[PDB]
Amino acid sequence: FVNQHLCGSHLVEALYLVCGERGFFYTPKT
Amino acid sequence: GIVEQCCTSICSLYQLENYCN
Ligand SMILES: [Co+2]
Repeated sequence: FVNQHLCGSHLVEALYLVCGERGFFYTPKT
Repeated sequence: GIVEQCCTSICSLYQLENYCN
């Protein structure tokens, strides 16, 4: 796999693909 | 964190895998 430059909604699409069925937590800085 | 790193720098799918449940 290649490295990623991912901002905004593009990151949660990547998380979705990686994790699939497992689900994920999206936890940005405040 | 991961969110910021992927955006300001780069990140791998393997790093992202750490946020799976
Ligand atoms: Co865009």
